[PDB]
Amino acid sequence: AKEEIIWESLSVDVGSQGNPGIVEYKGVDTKTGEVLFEREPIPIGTNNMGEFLAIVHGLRYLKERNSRKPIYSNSQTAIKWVKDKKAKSTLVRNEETALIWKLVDEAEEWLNTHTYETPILKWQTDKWGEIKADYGR
Amino acid sequence: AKEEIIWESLSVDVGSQGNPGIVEYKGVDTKTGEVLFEREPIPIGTNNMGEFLAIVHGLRYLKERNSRKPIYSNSQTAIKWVKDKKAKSTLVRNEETALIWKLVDEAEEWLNTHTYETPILKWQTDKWGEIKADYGR
DNA sequence: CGCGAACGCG
DNA sequence: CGCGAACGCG
Repeated sequence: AKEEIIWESLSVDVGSQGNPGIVEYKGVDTKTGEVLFEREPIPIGTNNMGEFLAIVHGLRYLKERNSRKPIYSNSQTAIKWVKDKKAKSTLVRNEETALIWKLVDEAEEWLNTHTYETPILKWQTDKWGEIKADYGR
Repeated sequence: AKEEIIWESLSVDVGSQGNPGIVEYKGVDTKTGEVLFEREPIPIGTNNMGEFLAIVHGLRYLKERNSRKPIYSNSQTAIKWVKDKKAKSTLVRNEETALIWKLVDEAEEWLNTHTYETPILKWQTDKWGEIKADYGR
């Protein structure tokens, strides 16, 4: 069904700046923009770990709800990480990063222990504007 | 002393092709081309590990001999690895790669346990022709 | 600015 | 061919 954007979907995005640094994420209804989940800032993470977590949160939220809506992300790498079931982060493992790493590790565990059919789709910023979940400037 | 090439030097190079695969290296007098050391093929290694080993061999040979000749390599990465005292190879550690990894590990150990002043210089192929130590096509 | 995906040489 | 160095996004 050749319609560009699937509006009945979930858009997820990460909020950063200084990287590694504080990270937060959320999931919004693409069509309506309403926020369907959000994670308060985590003092130390990376953009890509935050976005990885946002997509796996998204999967788990939709799964809970039985819903067939796809998820959109503008991140080539977080999408790849989810599809690979492996978050290939370079972030050091130490006391300050323990929390983000625990969440990422558990997110990976989730992926490798559950089935899902949610399409994870690349949001095309250069044609469709900012992702609705953008924090972000 | 602005003379382009230092002919009274040692040129080192690796022989490959299929990578990872069989690797060998040698050290030659740059001016004369005479081979001053050579390592018989190692069934499994990488180009960059082979060249790393060639440079550290070169350092140890010259050091033995008290000699002030520099060493030339055409490899940006092996030169960086030696200068960093860390061979950042992606080669898997398994039974078939154990030997090359043992040699690399011991080469690193050498570097971090000995002093040397041998300049390690980048051979400029695009201006000075093939490195004399080239196997290599 | 960093995070990560994506030329020479043999 | 692989080995390794060296754009979008927030």
